[PDB]
Amino acid sequence: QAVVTQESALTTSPGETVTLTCRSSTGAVTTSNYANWVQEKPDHLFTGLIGGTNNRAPGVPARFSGSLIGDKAALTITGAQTEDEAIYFCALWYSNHWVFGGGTKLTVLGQPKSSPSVTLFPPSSEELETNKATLVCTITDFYPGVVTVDWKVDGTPVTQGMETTQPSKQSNNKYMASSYLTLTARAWERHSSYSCQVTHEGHTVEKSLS
Amino acid sequence: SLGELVEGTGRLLEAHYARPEVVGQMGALLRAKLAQGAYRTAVDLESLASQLTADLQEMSGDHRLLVFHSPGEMVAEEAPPPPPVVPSPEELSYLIEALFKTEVLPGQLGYLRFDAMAELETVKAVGPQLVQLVWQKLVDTAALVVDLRYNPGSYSTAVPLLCSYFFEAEPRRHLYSVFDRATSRVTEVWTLPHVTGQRYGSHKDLYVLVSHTSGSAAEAFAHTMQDLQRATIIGEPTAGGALSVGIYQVGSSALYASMPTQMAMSASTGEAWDLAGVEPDITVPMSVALSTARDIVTLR
Amino acid sequence: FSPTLIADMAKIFMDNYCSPEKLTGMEEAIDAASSNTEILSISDPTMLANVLTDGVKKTISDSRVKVTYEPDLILAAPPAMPDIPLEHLAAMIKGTVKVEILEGNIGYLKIQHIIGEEMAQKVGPLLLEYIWDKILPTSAMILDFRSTVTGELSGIPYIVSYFTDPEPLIHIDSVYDRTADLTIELWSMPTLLGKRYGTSKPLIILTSKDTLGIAEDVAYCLKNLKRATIVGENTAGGTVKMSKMKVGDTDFYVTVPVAKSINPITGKSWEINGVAPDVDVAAEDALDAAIAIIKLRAEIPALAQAAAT
Amino acid sequence: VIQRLQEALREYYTLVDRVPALLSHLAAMDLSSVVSEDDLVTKLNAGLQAVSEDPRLQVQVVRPKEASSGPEEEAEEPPEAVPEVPEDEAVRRALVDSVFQVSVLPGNVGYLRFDSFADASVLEVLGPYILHQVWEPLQDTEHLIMDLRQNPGGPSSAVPLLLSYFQSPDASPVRLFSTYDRRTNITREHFSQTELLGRPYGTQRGVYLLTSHRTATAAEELAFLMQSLGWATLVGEITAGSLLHTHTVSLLETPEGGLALTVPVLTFIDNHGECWLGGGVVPDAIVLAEEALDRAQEVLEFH
Amino acid sequence: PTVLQTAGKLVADNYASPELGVKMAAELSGLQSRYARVTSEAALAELLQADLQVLSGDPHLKTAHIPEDAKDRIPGIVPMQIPSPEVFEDLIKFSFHTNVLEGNVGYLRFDMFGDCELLTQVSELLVEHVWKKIVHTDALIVDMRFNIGGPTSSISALCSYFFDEGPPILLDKIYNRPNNSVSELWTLSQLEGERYGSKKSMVILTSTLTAGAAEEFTYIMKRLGRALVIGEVTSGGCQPPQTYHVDDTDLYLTIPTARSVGAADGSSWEGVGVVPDVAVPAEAALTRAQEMLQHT
Amino acid sequence: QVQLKESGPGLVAPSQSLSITCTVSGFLLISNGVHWVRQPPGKGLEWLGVIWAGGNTNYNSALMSRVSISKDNSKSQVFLKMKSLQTDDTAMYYCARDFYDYDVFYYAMDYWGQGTSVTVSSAKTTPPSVYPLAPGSAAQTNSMVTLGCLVKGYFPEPVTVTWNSGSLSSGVHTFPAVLQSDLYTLSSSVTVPSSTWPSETVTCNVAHPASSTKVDKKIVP
Repeated sequence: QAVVTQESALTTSPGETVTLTCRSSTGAVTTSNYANWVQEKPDHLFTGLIGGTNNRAPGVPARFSGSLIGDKAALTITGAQTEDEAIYFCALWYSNHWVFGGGTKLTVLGQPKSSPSVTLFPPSSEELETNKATLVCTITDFYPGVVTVDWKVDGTPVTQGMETTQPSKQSNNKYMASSYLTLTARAWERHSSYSCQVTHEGHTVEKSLS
Repeated sequence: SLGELVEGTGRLLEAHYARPEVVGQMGALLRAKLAQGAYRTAVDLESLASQLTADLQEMSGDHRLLVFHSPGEMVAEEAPPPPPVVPSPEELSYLIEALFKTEVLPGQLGYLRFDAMAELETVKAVGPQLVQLVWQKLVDTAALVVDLRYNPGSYSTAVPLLCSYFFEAEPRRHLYSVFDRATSRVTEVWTLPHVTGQRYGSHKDLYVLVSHTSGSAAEAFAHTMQDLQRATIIGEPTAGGALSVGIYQVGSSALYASMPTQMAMSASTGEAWDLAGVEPDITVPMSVALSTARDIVTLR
Repeated sequence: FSPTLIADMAKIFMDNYCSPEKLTGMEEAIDAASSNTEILSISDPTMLANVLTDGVKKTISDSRVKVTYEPDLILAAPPAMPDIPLEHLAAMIKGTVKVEILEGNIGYLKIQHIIGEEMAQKVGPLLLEYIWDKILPTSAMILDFRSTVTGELSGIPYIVSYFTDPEPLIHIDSVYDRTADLTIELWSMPTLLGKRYGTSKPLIILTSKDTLGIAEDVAYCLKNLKRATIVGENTAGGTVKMSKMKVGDTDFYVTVPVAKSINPITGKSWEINGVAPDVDVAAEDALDAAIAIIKLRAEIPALAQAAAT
Repeated sequence: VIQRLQEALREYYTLVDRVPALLSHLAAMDLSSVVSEDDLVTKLNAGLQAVSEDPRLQVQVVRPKEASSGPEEEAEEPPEAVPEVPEDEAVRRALVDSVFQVSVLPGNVGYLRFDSFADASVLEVLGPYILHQVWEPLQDTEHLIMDLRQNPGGPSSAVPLLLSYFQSPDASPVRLFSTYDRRTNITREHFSQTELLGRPYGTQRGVYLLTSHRTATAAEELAFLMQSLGWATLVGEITAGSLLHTHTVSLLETPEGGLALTVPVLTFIDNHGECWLGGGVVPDAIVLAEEALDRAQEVLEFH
Repeated sequence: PTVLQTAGKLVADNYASPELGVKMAAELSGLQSRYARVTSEAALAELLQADLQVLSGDPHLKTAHIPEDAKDRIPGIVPMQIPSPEVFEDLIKFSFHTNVLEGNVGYLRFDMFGDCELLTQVSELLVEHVWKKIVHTDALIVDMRFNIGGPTSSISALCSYFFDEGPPILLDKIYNRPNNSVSELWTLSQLEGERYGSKKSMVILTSTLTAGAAEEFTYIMKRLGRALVIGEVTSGGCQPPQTYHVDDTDLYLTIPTARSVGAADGSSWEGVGVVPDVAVPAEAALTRAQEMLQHT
Repeated sequence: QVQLKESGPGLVAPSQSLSITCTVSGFLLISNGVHWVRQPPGKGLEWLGVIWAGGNTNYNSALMSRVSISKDNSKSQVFLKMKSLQTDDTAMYYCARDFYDYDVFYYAMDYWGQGTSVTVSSAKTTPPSVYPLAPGSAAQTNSMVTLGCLVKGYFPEPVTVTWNSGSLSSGVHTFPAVLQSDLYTLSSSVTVPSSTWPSETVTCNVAHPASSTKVDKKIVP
């Protein structure tokens, strides 16, 4: 009890108005709960936006406002921008403790798309001594942050042995990821062509070796 | 808890309290304490008993009506000669010889001691032998001392009969009226017009010795002898242990209320006896009472 | 040597020991010792002395009794002296006392030597103004015996008398001297040269572990009389008189307590165990403590009268 | 010591009427048996208690092994201070919501816990928010349990105001206690307030106060006063016995090794005329602190 | 039992103060078997005496058993001749001492107060001998220190010579229970002799032996503020006791049968006696009276 | 300026204890309270507690028993002690400043620290194996050649990868780490002008702090 809930995902496009809500399991949200709205930006960058229900912190853009909409606290973004794309957390004060909500994932469409750069690396001779062979497929400078990589050994799609990382944000706001195909030294020597195929927003980028 | 006791106490009082005329006023006052906020200060059985006992004594003046802890609920009824244990052989004269100690003291003063009151059904069987042991032997005396300093009483059924030996043969004397609330008793209790053996009569001096251990029927006998102005009572205030009350436990608690169900109204004074001990005419420690009785006889 | 030696030592001891009533069995141990062949086998005179000394210990329980062998012992005889006039005796007494009024109007008198009756009678009038008149008007008195290690028995009445009522006469002490077979009684004196200090003003006596002799008796008596408070350490525990006595024409000496105090109040003595302070403190701190006691007690009556009303 | 003690008592001891007799007896004692601080303390303590029967008046010496520190108190409690109160209304509500824990227990029994008593200057600022946290939510309840088992108190300045939420709103106010501070001539009668902010709980509903051995100062006064006025049943342990009615006077007698005397300067006379000597509130129902909530529920159930 | 009833009747019929007898009839009825067990007549008398003491609080009331009592009857006198007034005056001369002490102070010792009849019939023969001798004195001392006898009816004669003729003074009121009669004693406006006047000092000397009608004169003169009393507290008599036989038995009941009820103070000289104004040993009383008179 | 920095142990075993420090700067602890918040992997934020300026602390009731917060005013440090760890105590732990001195009273967490990652596991620390990533396809793609280092089989994170001791800052990419059976594997790549390599040497420097290990691998064709 004293469970704070928020929508889990919302999507908007630039210039539109979006309202995020925050509910207390315990009853109506009041002024005394001092609703705080915190913004999470890629790679744990937390920024306080609104405090005490409707007080915008000094450095925050005027497009952010907070209010009590009926029985709940609300965060309204009037004329949403691509950089508003973040996770928004709500927190409510209950006289002796704070309770955070689950957070709302806000997606702003109209972001600028970028196609991945792919590099395929062969297993090293040093690694083969160990009787294992790892092929490394690096993927950088893509946007949005979701790719699909498929691997093929001798034209045949591989089903097992691959591991793909979860995309990470680069300094430049584009994403990166890595895919690994682990074989035994034996398998490595039994085949000839190796291909890393990365699928980003409908397009495919493949790289191969021998 | 407080309402649980109060609801039970009112119902007990309405149905069983020996003074029904007081009930209307109690029903007003007892619940008045709740509404005007008095019962917001008591949160223990001891506090409940003390508060209600104070309020009850203020409204009734009757020391027989009291709330107490269930640990303090009497002891047990007295055990004196039962009719089912009375011997059939007429050497039952021997039992009467040991029940009643009769002496003729120097100066022609009778002394009678007996240390229990048997039920009237027991007294009926022993009556012919009692003539020899008590009533005939004290005929010669001009004054009588009845020692009840060791008598814890019993049943009061034979008290009117015993008292009749100290009155006129033909008077029909009112002794007391019993008002039992649990029914509508209103039963006048009179002397008997005939007794077995020689009555001591109403003229010769009678002195009754009492102690703190004098109980029940012995207290009633001493009290009736005093109220009728027949004898002078000498010794200590008596035990206060009469059979005029019943005990009602309070369900779900460690408390009870002892309630008088009977009023005892003395015939010759009109007085309600609220018990708590007979008060002697001459108050002295128990050991001194026989000497004191002799001093009063000597200086009459 | 001889067995004669033992017999002659024993006689000196028996004739002079201050407490003859405690000597049951002694005549018998003397007889045995005279025929003890281990004793008779001793040729070393210092060993003989040590043995007889321990022998009496396991018989008499008095550690002050000793036999010694002392060839070459010469006792320093009193020095030859011309007439010493009273004025120069008075100057010598001034050098044994320190008289002062301490902040708080408290008299202080340090006494290094308790002077005897003759000296007090004859030279006292020459010292009245110098010692006594100076401290008479004080509100309290401190007598400092912390370094007093000598004095005369006959001086005791002169001290006690100045601090007690003239009447009734007080029996201060009784001293028994075995060699003289005489009891000496010490009493207060109703008439004095100077004025009495009175019975009201506080009197405190300071004592140390070095305090020895007649000074322990003064403190013991004033304590038992409830006139003085004793502040400091338990005193040394001396003896009214020891005598070191040559055995015939021999180099053996018998050392024996020959006199003792038998206190008229306690029945006991200051001797051996010394006198216990009422307030126990290090001797170096005794003066400060006495001052603090006197000051506090003087504050009390005024405190009381403010509290009462 | 004796001189300083008699002076300290004459000017500061709450029961001034006992000073004449104390001034007579103390100087008359046999003090030729005592030669240590510990002995002096013990002797004077025995004599003072025989003459006064006031356990608050007590000579106490330091640990003899470390004479710079002793058994003379610890330090005054630190609760919420008026210079540290937030200005923002959301923050003030949030702070009140953590100071006071309020639950509605099964059977419609209110539970209120708070673990300090702030100064009345602080309660003034927090009052509007206490209405929301405490006074309104418990209005539905028929009985109230006030848990003070974790409350070490603080200032007693807001105790009359808090008590008045459990009293009749009307005028005249009810007498709570009278203070008699000897150091001056206080004789100040302390009354309930005729008006409170928010709904009073009233005088009729059952109130049960839970206590522990850690319950202290203003919390002990609140519990004692709820008991003395017959307004609530006290349940739990005997309380700490730490009331702000005394002052400590050192004996400048360093020979006496670090001695001091704690002297009651204040007499607390309740509404029944009883002098409270502190030393702990004695509960009506004595139980271990862990059993107090269960016991309050039992008393409620079998009423 | 008849003996107790007969005794109680004689006590009840003759006690001087019947109003103090609440409870008495009831205690008389309270015949004990311990009393009925007494065969010793002296023990019976002692017991009934103590019984009455714990009921009435008067120590003058007694029951005694006295076989062999014969009361001395008044001697025969008339058979030998009428005692002439001249021999009665000579007898009264032997009961007085009349003197003028140094300082012109009258002194009159009276061993017996003499009744109204003796005073009316023989006074004329003693006017010159007693009264005329001390009339011219500046102050008067009445010595009653050994007066133990006297009639009641004399009091008027002593008082009247020392007070104004007018208004008449009600000196005393004596109630006799057997007679059921109050006897009132008043001053007499006309006297045989000259009055002493009200200005000259009057002192009365008293001892612990002074008893009866002498205590009454001293008490009255003191309460009237006419005399100063010098000496000891008087004996505390009773105006009459009667010792009364119970029927034909050898038991006697001894009872106070009359009493004084003083008009001034409502009280009496009886029992407690009369307190002196100046308290001194009786042997020194005359010296002190002379000293008081000479200083004033 | 207002800063908060957390520092903690990195790896801790189940059923043991956790101690983390929040070092603050730009404000005084005698005047400002500090909160502790955690974020479990792929979870939202969870409040742990606060220590006010005056020293009073309040705890999330769920944790109440296992958590304890304290501070050092003079030292500008706040500490969090957490006991009875379970692997679900794995999280990013943050300190944030408490503030309420606004126009209208309200409590706010105004400045947040950057966080410290705590891994609660009974897994063993294991140093990495470093392998060079060379093109294979040695055909000139353009002016640049991209090389790398494979950092395999280490526990716990993190590892530090540098190129020629930090000299090469030139389009360096350190990819996120994959975890397979409690062993992490990560790669790092560098892009250099093709005329340069192999003429000029390229070395990757790997540091594994938890094992105090340093390895350097020269990347050759």
